[PDB]
Amino acid sequence: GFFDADLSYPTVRTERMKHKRRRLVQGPNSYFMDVSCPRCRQVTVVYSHATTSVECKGCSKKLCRPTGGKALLVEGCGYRRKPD
Amino acid sequence: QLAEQLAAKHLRDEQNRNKARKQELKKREKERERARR
Amino acid sequence: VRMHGNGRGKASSALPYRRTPPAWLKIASRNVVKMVCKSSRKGMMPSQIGMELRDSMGIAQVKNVTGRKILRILKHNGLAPEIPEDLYFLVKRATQMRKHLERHTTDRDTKYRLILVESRIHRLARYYKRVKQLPPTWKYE
Amino acid sequence: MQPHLRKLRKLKRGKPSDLEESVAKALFELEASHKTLRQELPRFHVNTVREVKVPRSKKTVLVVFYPLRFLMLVRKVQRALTSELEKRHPGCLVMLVAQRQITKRPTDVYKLQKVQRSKTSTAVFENILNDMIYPSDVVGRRWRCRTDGSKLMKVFLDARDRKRIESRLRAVAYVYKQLTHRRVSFGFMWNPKLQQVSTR
Amino acid sequence: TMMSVLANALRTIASAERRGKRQVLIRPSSKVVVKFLQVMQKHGYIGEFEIIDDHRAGKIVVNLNGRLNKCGAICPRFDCATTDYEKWMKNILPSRQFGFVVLTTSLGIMDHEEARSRNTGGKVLGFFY
Amino acid sequence: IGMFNEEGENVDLYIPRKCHATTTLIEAHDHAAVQISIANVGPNGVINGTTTTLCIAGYLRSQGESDHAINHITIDRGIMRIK
RNA sequence: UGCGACAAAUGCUUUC
RNA sequence: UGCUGUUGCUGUUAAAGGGUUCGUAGUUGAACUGUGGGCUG
Ligand SMILES: [Zn+2]
Repeated sequence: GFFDADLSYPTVRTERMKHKRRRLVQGPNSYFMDVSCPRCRQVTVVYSHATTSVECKGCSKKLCRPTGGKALLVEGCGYRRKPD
Repeated sequence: QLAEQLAAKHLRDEQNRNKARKQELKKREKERERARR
Repeated sequence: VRMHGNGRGKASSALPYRRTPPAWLKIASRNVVKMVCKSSRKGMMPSQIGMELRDSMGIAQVKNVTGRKILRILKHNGLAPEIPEDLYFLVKRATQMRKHLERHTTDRDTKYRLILVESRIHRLARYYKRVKQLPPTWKYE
Repeated sequence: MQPHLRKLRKLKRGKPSDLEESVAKALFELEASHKTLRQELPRFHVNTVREVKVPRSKKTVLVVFYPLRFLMLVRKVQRALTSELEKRHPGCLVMLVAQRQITKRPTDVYKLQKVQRSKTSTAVFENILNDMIYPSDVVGRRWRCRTDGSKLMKVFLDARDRKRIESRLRAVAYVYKQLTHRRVSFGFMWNPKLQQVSTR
Repeated sequence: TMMSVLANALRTIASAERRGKRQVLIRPSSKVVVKFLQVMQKHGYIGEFEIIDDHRAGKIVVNLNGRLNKCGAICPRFDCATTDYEKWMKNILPSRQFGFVVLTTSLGIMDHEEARSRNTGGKVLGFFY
Repeated sequence: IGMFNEEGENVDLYIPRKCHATTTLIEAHDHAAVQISIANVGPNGVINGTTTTLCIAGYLRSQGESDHAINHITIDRGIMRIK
């Protein structure tokens, strides 16, 4: 304690525990990833919350199982979060 | 009659636009020759 | 859903403040436009077109890459649907309910929901006629 | 007739000025001797060049005006063009600004409905600021209203670009006042998503 | 639904002042709200405030100094001629020695004392004391 | 400070105290209001003659927020260190 | 029909 | 006589919220085009 709070300049601990539309300025929760392939090893950009079918070009084309939140990635692929 | 009077007077502007495009291309051709020499 | 019913839910997307492409996106704007038109010819509606580009194609917010919106691009190319997208889906829902109700005449809950949907169609068609997106004598069945 | 004079306005090429001739000279010599600029400079030309002296700076600012038709052309090579022109003018900072028109706000409600929003002073002034800091983007904006009655605008930039733009912020603020007659202040934000301000 | 942005903001400020808070967040904002706050600031009833941009109707953070008793809007915005200032003063102000009625006129938004000096009427927006 | 007649003299008797936290007048019937004096200390660690005095209104104490109010008052006054 | 000069809020020495 | 209430009334239990929804006239309806500047005292 012993420290006041400025509504205009909140701390990181308080701002992190907020709904995306309850922050001082609202913003997204999602991001993009670079994803490899099982036994094919190609490059595809996949949304973190994808709900349609994402397929590998010229391959088995089965990845990105959709859920009620973030999509699940098949164990045969490596993923890396893209910047920005 | 009103429709036929409007149609020609509002669809002869295509020829005018074609004239404008052709004129500009000729000026560019002139500028391209100027850059040639 | 607050127009009809007792729902008070607040679940939607939140657009970012920074409207610039992430700088790893190498697709040119003219390729994105051709990319939108091809998906329309396959038969997909504009709301489904945006999701296909977002999910497996790297393009979030087509408007930020190419300065235009998806429906504006389709209107320019002559690929816009004859009836607005939201009106098409509401009419399809009412048709499926009416087909169900002739076999099941005692389903009084479904009769109640049909009155709500038909009121929504008349309210929506009223707006589209005013902004001249529908013929002045469209007259839902 | 001078081949390098091709890269100027056809009105000003008749009796060119000293600073415009030097910039036009550098532009023509750059078309042939650069990989990235070889495929964009053939179609480019410049309206005018104006120099601005910043008080207590020991550096000058070269502001280059160009027509708005080449906005997307300049954006593609804004970084390479800026550095190359700076390597030819020691002790100077260059600034590529497009020439925009402003419609005065009408006093009639019917006229106000027909104003092109691209030509409002609100849209024009913020586009000028983006031009001067183009590799960076604005991540936030605030206005502070003092008890005396002055309102001051603060623009926040990403902290990842501090090392590349911090030494130019004093010149940017001065030129902005010279062009738009409005004040501006600058700050940096690490993690702009959570609105966290980095005070070095 | 929300019908008046100005009435919503003034109610929020008054409640925070009654509860002894030091800062209050106002959402959403508008041009009319900012002008009203500047009239309050000029007479010393609030401190500094900050406007935050979010590409929508923004937000305002206001600093309170404890000197505000009540602020509120008047709805609907009745017309007030230069001869009606006395009537409005006796009806909604605690006394004739302090407190202000805020109006919008052809010359801008101002308090009743400034409006009377310049011989102009208008519509009533709110009050504070 | 107070009301002046415009004749030159004060006509307002008993200018009241103002709560440090909330800047509100303290009435004569507020029997929960308190005044606290804190000793000043010299460099050697021995107290000094001077003292620091503050007042808290009764409403804050009954709500149970006087402790929080006292902390922020002393931090601003520099009586104690925040960290 | 030809010719001269200057603009252009969106690169024709361009795109497909 | 603020016991007709625009200023200015009441509606859990004193008199008084329609059993619940849909809906047309009617009433009400979010933000934005917008700090003029430079020289003297
Ligand atoms: Zn594969």
